[PDB]
Amino acid sequence: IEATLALTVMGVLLGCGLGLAARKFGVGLAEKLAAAPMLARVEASQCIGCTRCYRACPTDAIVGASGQVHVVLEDACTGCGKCRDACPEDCVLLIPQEQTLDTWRWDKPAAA
Amino acid sequence: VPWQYFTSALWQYNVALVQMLALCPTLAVTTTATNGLGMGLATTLVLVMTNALISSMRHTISPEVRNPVMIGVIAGVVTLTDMAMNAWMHELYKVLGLFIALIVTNCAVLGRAESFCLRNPVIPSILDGAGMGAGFTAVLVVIGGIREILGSGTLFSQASSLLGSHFKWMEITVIPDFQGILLAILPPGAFIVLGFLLAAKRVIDRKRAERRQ
Amino acid sequence: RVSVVYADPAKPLQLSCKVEDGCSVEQAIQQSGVLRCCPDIDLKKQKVGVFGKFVKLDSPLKDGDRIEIYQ
Amino acid sequence: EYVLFLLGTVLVHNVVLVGFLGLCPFMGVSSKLDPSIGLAVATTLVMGLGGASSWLLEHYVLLPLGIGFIRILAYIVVIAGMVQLIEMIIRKASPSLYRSLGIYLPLITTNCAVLGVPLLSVREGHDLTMAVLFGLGSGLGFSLIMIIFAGLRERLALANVPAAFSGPPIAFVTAGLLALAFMGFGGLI
Amino acid sequence: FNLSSIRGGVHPAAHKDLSAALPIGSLPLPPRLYLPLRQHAGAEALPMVAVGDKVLKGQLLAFPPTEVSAPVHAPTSGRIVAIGPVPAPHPSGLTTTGIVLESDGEDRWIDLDVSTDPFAEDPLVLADRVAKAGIVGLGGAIFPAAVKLKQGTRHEIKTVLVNGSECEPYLTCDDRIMRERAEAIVDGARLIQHILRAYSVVIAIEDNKPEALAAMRAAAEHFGAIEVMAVPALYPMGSAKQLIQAVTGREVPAGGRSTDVGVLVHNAGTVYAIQQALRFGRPLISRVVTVSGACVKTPQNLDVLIGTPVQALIDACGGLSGDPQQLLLGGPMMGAVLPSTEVPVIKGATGLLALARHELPNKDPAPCIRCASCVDACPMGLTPLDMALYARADDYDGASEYGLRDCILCGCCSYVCPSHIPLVHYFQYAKGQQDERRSAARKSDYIKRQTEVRAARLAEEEAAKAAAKAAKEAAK
Amino acid sequence: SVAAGPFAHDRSSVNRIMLDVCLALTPATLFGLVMFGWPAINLWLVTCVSALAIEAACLRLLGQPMRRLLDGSALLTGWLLAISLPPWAPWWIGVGGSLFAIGIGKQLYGGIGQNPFNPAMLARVALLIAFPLQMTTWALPHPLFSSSAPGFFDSLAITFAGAPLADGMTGATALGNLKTELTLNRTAQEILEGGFSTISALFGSTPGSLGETSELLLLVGGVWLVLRRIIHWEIPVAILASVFVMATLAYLINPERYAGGLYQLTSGGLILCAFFIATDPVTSPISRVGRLIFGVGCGVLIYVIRTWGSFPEAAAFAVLFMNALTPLIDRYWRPRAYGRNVRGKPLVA
Amino acid sequence: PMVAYQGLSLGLVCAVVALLLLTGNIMTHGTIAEQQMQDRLATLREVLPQSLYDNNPLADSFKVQDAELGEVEVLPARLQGKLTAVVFQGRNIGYGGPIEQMMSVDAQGKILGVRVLTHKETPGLADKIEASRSDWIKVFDGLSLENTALDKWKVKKDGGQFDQFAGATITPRAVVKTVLQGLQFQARHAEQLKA
Ligand SMILES: CCCCCCCCCCCCCCCCCCCC(=O)O[C@H](COC(=O)CCCCCCCCCCCCCC)COP(=O)(O)OCCN
Ligand SMILES: CCCCCCCCCCCCO[C@@H]1O[C@H](CO)[C@@H](O[C@H]2O[C@H](CO)[C@@H](O)[C@H](O)[C@H]2O)[C@H](O)[C@H]1O
Ligand SMILES: CCCCCCCCCCCCO[C@@H]1O[C@H](CO)[C@@H](O[C@H]2O[C@H](CO)[C@@H](O)[C@H](O)[C@H]2O)[C@H](O)[C@H]1O
Ligand SMILES: CCCCCCCCCCCCO[C@@H]1O[C@H](CO)[C@@H](O[C@H]2O[C@H](CO)[C@@H](O)[C@H](O)[C@H]2O)[C@H](O)[C@H]1O
Ligand SMILES: CCCCCCCCCCCCO[C@@H]1O[C@H](CO)[C@@H](O[C@H]2O[C@H](CO)[C@@H](O)[C@H](O)[C@H]2O)[C@H](O)[C@H]1O
Ligand SMILES: CCCCCCCCCCCCO[C@@H]1O[C@H](CO)[C@@H](O[C@H]2O[C@H](CO)[C@@H](O)[C@H](O)[C@H]2O)[C@H](O)[C@H]1O
Ligand SMILES: CCCCCCCCCCCCO[C@@H]1O[C@H](CO)[C@@H](O[C@H]2O[C@H](CO)[C@@H](O)[C@H](O)[C@H]2O)[C@H](O)[C@H]1O
Ligand SMILES: CCCCCCCCCCCCO[C@@H]1O[C@H](CO)[C@@H](O[C@H]2O[C@H](CO)[C@@H](O)[C@H](O)[C@H]2O)[C@H](O)[C@H]1O
Ligand SMILES: CCCCCCCCCCCCO[C@@H]1O[C@H](CO)[C@@H](O[C@H]2O[C@H](CO)[C@@H](O)[C@H](O)[C@H]2O)[C@H](O)[C@H]1O
Ligand SMILES: Cc1cc2nc3c(=O)[nH]c(=O)nc-3n(C[C@H](O)[C@H](O)[C@H](O)COP(=O)(O)O)c2cc1C
Ligand SMILES: Cc1cc2nc3c(=O)[nH]c(=O)nc-3n(C[C@H](O)[C@H](O)[C@H](O)CO)c2cc1C
Ligand code: SF4
Ligand code: SF4
Ligand code: SF4
Ligand code: SF4
Ligand code: FES
Repeated sequence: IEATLALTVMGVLLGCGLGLAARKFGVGLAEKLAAAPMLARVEASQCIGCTRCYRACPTDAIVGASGQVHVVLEDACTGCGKCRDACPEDCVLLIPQEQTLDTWRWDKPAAA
Repeated sequence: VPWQYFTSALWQYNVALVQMLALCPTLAVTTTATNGLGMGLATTLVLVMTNALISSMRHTISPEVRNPVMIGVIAGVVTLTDMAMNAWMHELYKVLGLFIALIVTNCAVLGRAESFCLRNPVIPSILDGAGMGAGFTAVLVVIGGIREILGSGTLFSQASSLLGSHFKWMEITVIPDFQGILLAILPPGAFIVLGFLLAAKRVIDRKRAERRQ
Repeated sequence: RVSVVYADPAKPLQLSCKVEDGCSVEQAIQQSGVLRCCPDIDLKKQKVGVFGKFVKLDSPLKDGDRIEIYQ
Repeated sequence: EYVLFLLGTVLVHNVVLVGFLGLCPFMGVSSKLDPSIGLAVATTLVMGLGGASSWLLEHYVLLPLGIGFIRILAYIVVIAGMVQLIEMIIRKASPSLYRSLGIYLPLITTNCAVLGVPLLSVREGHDLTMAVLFGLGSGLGFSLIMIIFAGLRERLALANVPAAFSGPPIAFVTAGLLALAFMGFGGLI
Repeated sequence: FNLSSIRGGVHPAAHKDLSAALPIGSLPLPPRLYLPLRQHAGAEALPMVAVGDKVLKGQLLAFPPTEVSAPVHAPTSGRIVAIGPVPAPHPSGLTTTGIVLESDGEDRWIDLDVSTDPFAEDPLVLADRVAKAGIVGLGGAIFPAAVKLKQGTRHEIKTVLVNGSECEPYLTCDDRIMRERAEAIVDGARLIQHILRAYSVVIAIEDNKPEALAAMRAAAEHFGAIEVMAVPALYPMGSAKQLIQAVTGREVPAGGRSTDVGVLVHNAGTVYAIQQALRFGRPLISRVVTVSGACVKTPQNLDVLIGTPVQALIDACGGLSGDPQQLLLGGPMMGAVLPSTEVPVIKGATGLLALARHELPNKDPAPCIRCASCVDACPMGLTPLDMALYARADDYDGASEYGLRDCILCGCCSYVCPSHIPLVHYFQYAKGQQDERRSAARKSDYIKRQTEVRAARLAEEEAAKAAAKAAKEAAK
Repeated sequence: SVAAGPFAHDRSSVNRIMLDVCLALTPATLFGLVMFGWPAINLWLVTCVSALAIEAACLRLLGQPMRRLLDGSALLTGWLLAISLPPWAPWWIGVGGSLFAIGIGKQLYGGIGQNPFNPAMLARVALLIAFPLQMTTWALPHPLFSSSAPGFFDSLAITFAGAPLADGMTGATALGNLKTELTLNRTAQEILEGGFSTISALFGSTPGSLGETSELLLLVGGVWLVLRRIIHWEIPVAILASVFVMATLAYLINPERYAGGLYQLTSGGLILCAFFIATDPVTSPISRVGRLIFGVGCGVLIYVIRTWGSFPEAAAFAVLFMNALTPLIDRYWRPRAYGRNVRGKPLVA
Repeated sequence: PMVAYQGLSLGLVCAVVALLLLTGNIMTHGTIAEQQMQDRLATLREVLPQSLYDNNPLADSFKVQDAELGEVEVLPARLQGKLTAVVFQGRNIGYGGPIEQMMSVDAQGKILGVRVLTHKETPGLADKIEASRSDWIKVFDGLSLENTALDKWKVKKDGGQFDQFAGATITPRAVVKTVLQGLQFQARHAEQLKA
C-alpha cells in the first residue's frame, strides 16, 4: 500500500536528517533556564611577641615582630580565625564590628 | 508502594493546578460539567495507554530523536481515540471538537511521557498516568461545575444525551428559576475562575500546613 | 611612595608618603610627619623595622616598603 | 483583501483570548519582557513555517493518496523535525543568534497553536498563500498579546498585590480582564 | 547675558522676613569648644597638639594627611583638654574624634603670615595659600576649596560664578553677608578670577533679595567684567547644576564636573573666606549662621566661631519661647534633626531652625496614585515614583537605571506629593545600601590584592633564601 | 528612629483631588437627575452607597486601614459608574456594577494605585456583556415635577421590584438610530436631517446615559479641572481632535454614508470619557508624549469602533485597550534626564 | 546511536502506527457516515412530520437556479409519486452576520415549520429565534402568500403583524425577510416545487 510506504519514507528521511545534523553540528525546567562580619582584637597582656599570629595570617592584618611589641591588627581582617589557635596564650579576641559614624546608613521607611 | 504515585498525583502535583500545564482544555471545554468530565476521561485513557506503550518501549528510544518517536506513539493513539469517539460518542465529539484532537500537544501528556515513563517500569507509569488523569478530571469537573452553576444554575446538564442515559442521575438543578450570569460561560469567565481556584488552593494549603504544625 | 606605621596599641596609625628614590628611613619618617602627630616618639630609642625586620635609620628603602615604629 | 484578513486574525480572532491555544508557555514565560519578545519572534517564525509545511504535506501527499485521517500525526511529526533543525542549525552557525531564538525554540515544539492553526486552516480550505497568512497572523496576535501581558505582569510584580493572589492567580485574573477588553473588536472584521 | 529657564522646581514659603532685618550679631566667648577633626569631605585631619598644650587663636591644631583634606585651626586661645570623642552634628547622634578647647578668654591672635600685593603671584602660590587656611566651601557640600581651584586651573575657565542665590526657606545668612560685606566678596571674586585665568565673574542673586542686589551693584560698578544677575526665586536654583543652566544655558554632563562647561561655582561665603585668607592670612575660624523659627524669641544671624555648642546660639537669641517640635541644622528642605543642644557648630552648619508644630506639615502616607506631580517638579528630569518603587522592593540596580545615580536629594519630590510618601527617605536609604555594597566590594578587592602581594613576596624571599643556602652547602 | 526630610509640604492630599473631581461632576449630575426624574436619583444613590459599602468590606477583609475609605476614590468610582448607566435601570444593575468594579477591578489588585485597568469602565463593559437587555433600554427625558414623570412611589416600583415602564417612555438615541437606519438602506443625510438637531443634542435634551447627555456642563467641569491642574490637557485635546479630524475626513470623502464632526462630538459619552474617565491618573502614562499617544489611540479606537464596529459607542473598550497598552508606553517614553541625551548616554561638551 | 538505527526506529513507528490507523479507519468510517446521516435526518425531522413523506428526503435532492437566491437545495417529500412538501434553506444578513435557517413549505404554500440553523446574534437579547427558548419561531405555521398579502410580512416596527424582540428588531426583520423570500421563491418556481 502506498500510504504506509509514503509515511515510512518520511519517517526514515526525517530521522536520518536529524541524526546527520546531531552528528555534525521537561517544559517546567526549560522555562527556568530561559527565565555578620567580625574583626580581631589583641589585648595588652596576652601577647608576648611570639610572632605566631603574623606567621599564620594570609592577610597583612597583624603588624609587628620581635618580643613584647604588642602586635595589633588592621582593617584588613576578615575573621577567618587563622590567628586564634596560633597564639599559645590565646590573645586573639575576635569580636563583631562596632557601629561608627562612617558606617551609618538610613533605615527603610516602615510601611504605607 | 505503587499506590503512592496515584495518591500523590491528585493534589501534591496537580497537572493543571501545580505544574501549570494543560491550560488550553482546562479553559476551553469547561462551560459545562459534562464537557469537563468527558474531556478528563478521554485524557486519562490516552495518558494510561501512552504511558504503558512508552514504558514497554522504554529501552528502544534513541536520545536525540526521542520527541518525534514518542510524539508519534502519542499521536496515533490520539487519532484512534478521535476515530473512536467520532463513531460511537458523536454527541460528545461534536461538543469537544478540536480539543479531542489537540491531546498530542497537551503539555501534561508529553511531560508525563518524558519525565516519568522513560525511567520507571510499566506498572508505576500506568499508576502515574491514572493519577494525573484523575487529578485533571477533578480540576475540570470543579471548574466546569462552578462555571455552569454561575451561568445557568443547573449542574451536570444534558448528561443523558452526552454520557449516556445511565448517567441521568447526575442531572441536578441548583438555584431554580435562575437565568444566570452570561459572563461566566464566556472566555472572560474562565480565567477569573481559574485564578480564584488557584488562590483558594494556596489559602487551603497554608491553613492545612498551619493545622499540621 | 611608602607607608609609615605606628603600632601603638591605644591608637594604631598608618600614613602614606611619597619619598625620593634612594632615600633613608630617617628622612622618610621626617617627611611623613609622624613626629608632629606623636611627640613621644624617640627615633634613637624605639625600634624601627621594615615588614617585621629591625632596620637601620640610614638603610635605603625601595618603593612599596612599610616602615614601622614600635617598642 | 489581505490586510483585513491579517487584522481580523490578530485582533478579532486572537488565538489566545478567544482561541485558547498556546496558553502554557504564554502563562509561563510572560513574567519577564525579554523572554516574551524572544518567544514571540520564535513562535511567529515557527507558526509560519509550520503552516506552509502542513499545507504542502496535506495538498501534495495526504489528499492525493486518500489518507486524510492520518493528517494530525504527520503534521506534528513534520513540525517537530523542523523545529529541531531550526534549533541545531542555529546552535553553531550563529552562536550569538542562539540567545533570542534558539533558547526559546524547544518551548514551542508542541505548543497546541502550531498544531491548532493548521487544523483550523484545513477546515476552511485555505490555499497556500491564505494558509501562510493565517499562520503569520496567528503568530502576530500571539506575540502582541504576550508582549502586552508581559508588560502588565512586570508592572504588577512591583505592586502591593495581596499575598493570597500574588503571582499566577493575579495573572489569570488580569488575562480574563484583558480578554474582556479585547471583546470590543467583535464584528469589526 | 540672558537667563534661561530650568526645568522643574517648587515655591516654598520663604519665611525670610522675620530674621533678615537685624544686622549680624556677635557671641560672647563660650567656656569650651568642641572641634571635630572631620568637618570636611575626604580624609580626616590628624592632631598635632597634646593634652594641656597652650594654643593661640589661629594655631593649626590638625593637619591634612592627604591632598583632599583641610586643616583645623583653633578658634580662640586656650588650653587643650581632650583629643577624644565629641558629639557630632549628625541625625544619628554618634560621637566622632575631636578636640576640646577650653577658652582662656584673652582671645589673642597668632603671628599670622600675611601676604604682600596678592595680585602679583602665580596662581599655584595663591592656591596653596588657600590650602593652608582651611577654606572648605561653606555651601553645604563642604568640599575643600583648594582642590577645586587647583582642578579649575588645569582646564580653561570662561566664567567664575558666585553662588549668592540663597534658596532654602528660613535661611538669610547669605543675604546679610552680601548686604554688609559686598566689597570683600567682590575683592575675593577678583582674586579668584586672577587665580583661574578667566573672562568674567557672573555673581548671581535671587530676585527676592533687593537689598543684597543693590549693595552688590553699588560695590561692583567700577571693576568692569564683574556682573550682577538676578535669577528667579525658585527653590532648586542655588544648586550648581541648575544655576549653571540658568546662567550659561549649558548642562553639566552626567558624571562630570562643572569645569567641563568652563564654569566654576563658589558660595558667597566661601568667596569672602578666600578673600580674608589671601589678603590678611586669617584662617577659617568663624562663619555666619541663621537662628530662626517660631520657637525662637528673636531670629537673627550670628557670627559664630567653629565648635560653639548649639545651646549658646539658642541662648544668645533670647531663648526658646515655647516647645520646639523640631530642631534642624539647615533649611527645612535639606536639614537634619539635631540630637541635642550640646552639639557643636561645624564649618558646614548653615542654620539652627527651631520649628514649632504649626510650621511642620502633618503627613499620613498613602499608596501612590500615579499623579506624576513628581516628574513635573524634579529639577533633574527623573521619574521619582519609579525610583521609589524599585527602592522599596530592594532593587537598587533597577532604581539606578531610573535616575538614582543623578539624584541630588533636593526634596522637590516630597513637597508636591498628594499621598505623602517619604520619597527622599527611600532615595537616601537606597543610596546608603549601594554605598555599603560598594565599600564591601572595595575592601574585598583591597584585601585580595594585599594577600596576593604578601604571598608572592614571601614565596620569592623563601625561594631566594633556599637557593642561597643550597649554593652555600655546595661549596662546603 | 530618626526623621528624614524634607520638613515642608504644599498641603496637597488625595481627598482634595477626589472631592474636586466630584465637585466638577456635580453640575452635569444634577442636570441628569432633574431631567430623568426619581429613578435616576434612586439608581445614583444605590450605586454610590453600594460602592462605599463594598469598599469598606474589602478594606476590612484585607486588613487595610479604614481611613482609606475617606479619600473618596470609591465614591468617585461609584459616581462615574452611576452617571454612565441608563437612567431607569434596576437596582441590581447598579449593585452588581459596583461589586464588579470595587472588588475585582480595584480591591483585588491591592487597592488604590495598584490596579491596571479602569474600574468603572470595567464594570460598565461587564454589565453590557452580561446584561445586554437592561443596558440598552433608554428612557426619554421626563423632567422632575413636570406632570408626566412618574411620582415617588411609582419611581420606587420602577427602580426596585420590576414594574414595567409602560409604553411611550422608551426611545432610541442618536448613534444606534443612525446605524439602524443605515441598515435600512437610508443614506446618512436623510437620517440626520429629520432625526437629529445639534442644538438639542449639545445642550443635553436627548435620551442617553444619566450624565452623558449634556456635553456642555461636562465641558465646563473639564475646563475647571484643567485650570486647577488636576488633569493634563493632552488626553482631552488629543481624543477630541482625533475624533473630529477622522470624522471630518470621512464626511468629506463619502457624505452619504458617514456622519462627522458636530454629530460625533455631541453624541455618546465622548466628552465625559475624554475629560473625567480617560484621565485616570493610575491607568494613564506619566509622560507628555505618552499622554498624547494615549489620547490619539483612544480617539482612533473610539471612532473606528463607532463607525465600522458592532457597538454604537466604544469609549469603555478604547479606554480599557489603552490601559492595557499603558505600561509599554511608560517604559518606552521616559523623560530625558539632566546632562544626558534621549538614549541615556552622558552629554559630550 | 547509529544513523541507521534512528531512521529505522522512526520508520518502524510510523509504519506500525499507520497500519493501526488504517485498520481503525476501515473499521469505523461506515459508522461515522451513518452517524452523520442520522444527524442530518434528525435535523430535517424537526420541521417535517413523518406522515407527510414516504420516500427518503435526502435522496432526491433537487438543485434549482433562480434569479435572486442563486442555487438552492430543495429536498422534496413525495408520498406516492406526488409532491407534498419541500425543504430548503435561506440565508440573510442579520446583526452579527448571516443567519441561515431551514424552511419546509407544503405543496399548497402553507409553512409547516421554520427553524434557525446558524446565527451569531447577541445572547440574551436576540436568542429567541431558537425554538428551544421561545415559541416565536413557531409563528409561521399556517401562513402562506394567500391569507397574508405583501403587507403583513414585516415586523410591527415596519407595519406588519410579526412580533419583535424587546430591544432587538434587526434579527426579526432578517428572519421575516428570509421567510417571505422563500415563499416568493416557491411561488415563482411552479410544478417541480409547487405541484
Ligand atoms: C450563589 C452564590 C454566588 C456568589 C458569587 C460571588 C461573586 C463575587 C465576584 C467577585 C467580587 C469580590 C471579589 C473578591 C475581593 C477580594 C479582595 C481581597 C480579599 C482577599 O484576597 O482575601 C484573601 C482570601 O482569598 C481567598 O481565600 C480566596 C477564596 C476564593 C474562593 C473561591 C471562589 C471561586 C469562584 C470565583 C467566582 C468568580 C466570578 C467571576 C464572574 C486573604 O487575604 P490575604 O491572604 O492577602 O490576607 C490579608 C489579611 N491577612
Ligand atoms: C469520553 C468518553 C470516554 C472515552 C472514550 C474513548 C473511546 C470510547 C469508544 C467506545 C465507546 C463506547 O460507548 C458506547 O457507545 C454507545 C453508542 O454505541 C453509547 O450509547 C449511547 O450514547 C449516545 C451518546 O452520544 C446516546 O445519545 C445514545 O442514546 C446511545 O448511542 C454509550 O455511551 C456506550 O455504550
Ligand atoms: C450592599 C448590597 C446589598 C445587596 C442586598 C441583597 C439582598 C436583597 C434581597 C432582595 C430580596 C430577595 O430577592 C429575591 O427576590 C426574588 C423575588 O423578587 C426571589 O428570587 C427568585 O428569583 C431569583 C432569580 O435570581 C432566584 O434566586 C430564584 O429563582 C428565587 O429566589 C427571592 O425572594 C430573592 O432571591
Ligand atoms: C432607606 C431604606 C433603604 C432604601 C433602599 C431600599 C428601598 C426599597 C424600597 C422598598 C421597595 C419598593 O417598594 C415598592 O413600594 C411601592 C409603593 O408602595 C409598590 O408600588 C406598587 O404597589 C402598590 C401596592 O401597595 C400599589 O398600590 C402602587 O400603586 C404600585 O406602584 C411597589 O410594588 C414596591 O416595589
Ligand atoms: C445597597 C443598597 C441595596 C438596595 C437593595 C434594595 C433591594 C430591595 C428589594 C425590594 C424587593 C423587591 O422584591 C419584592 O419582594 C417581594 C416579594 O417577596 C414583593 O414586594 C413586597 O414585599 C416587600 C418585602 O417583602 C416590600 O418591601 C415591598 O414594598 C412589597 O411590594 C415583590 O413582589 C417583589 O418585587
Ligand atoms: C458580570 C458583571 C456583573 C456582576 C453581576 C453580579 C450579579 C448581579 C445580579 C445578577 C442577577 C441576574 O439575575 C437577576 O436576578 C434578579 C434578582 O436580583 C431578578 O430580579 C427580580 O427580583 C428583583 C428583587 O430581588 C426585582 O427587583 C426584579 O424586578 C425581579 O426581576 C432578575 O430578574 C434577574 O435578571
Ligand atoms: C446645576 C446645573 C443645572 C441644573 C438644571 C436643572 C434643570 C434642567 C431642566 C432641563 C431638563 C429637562 O428639560 C427638557 O424637558 C423637555 C420637555 O420639557 C425634554 O423634551 C424635549 O425638549 C426639547 C427642547 O429643546 C425638544 O426639542 C425635544 O423634542 C425633547 O427633548 C428635554 O429633553 C429636556 O431637556
Ligand atoms: C475640536 C478641536 C479640533 C478642531 C479641528 C478643526 C479642523 C478641521 C476644520 C475643518 C472642519 C470642517 O467641518 C465641517 O463643518 C461642517 C459645518 O460647516 C460640519 O457639518 C455639519 O453640517 C452638515 C450640513 O451642513 C451636516 O451634514 C453634518 O452632519 C454637520 O456636522 C462638519 O463637521 C464638517 O463638514
Ligand atoms: C488598531 C487599529 C485597527 C484599525 C482597524 C480598521 C479596520 C477595520 C475597518 C475596516 C473593516 C470594515 O469591516 C466591514 O464592516 C463590517 C461590520 O461593520 C465587518 O463585519 C461584518 O462581517 C462579519 C463577517 O461576515 C460579521 O461580523 C458581520 O456580518 C459584520 O459585522 C465586515 O467584515 C466588513 O464589511
Ligand atoms: C538642593 C540643593 C540646594 C542648594 N542650595 C544651595 C544654596 O542655596 N547656596 C549655595 O551656595 N549652594 C547650594 N547648593 C550646593 C553647593 O553648595 C553649591 O552648588 C556649590 O557647590 C558651592 O560650592 P562651595 O561649597 O565650594 O562654595 C545646593 C545644593 C543642592 C543639592
Ligand atoms: C482625574 C481623575 C479621573 C478618574 N477617573 C476614574 C475613572 O474613570 N474610573 C474610576 O473607577 N476611578 C476614576 N478615578 C478615581 C481613581 O483614579 C481610581 O480610584 C483609581 O483607578 C484607583 O484605582 C479618577 C480620579 C481622578 C483624579
Ligand atoms: S600569636 Fe599571640 S602572643 Fe604571639 S605575637 Fe601574636 S598575639 Fe602576641
Ligand atoms: S582573623 Fe584572619 S585576617 Fe583577621 S587577624 Fe586573624 S588571621 Fe588575620
Ligand atoms: S507625587 Fe506621590 S502619588 Fe503622585 S506620582 Fe509621585 S509618588 Fe505617586
Ligand atoms: S530628590 Fe532627586 S529625584 Fe527628587 S526632585 Fe530632587 S533630584 Fe529629582
Ligand atoms: S500549551 Fe500546554 S496544553 Fe496547550
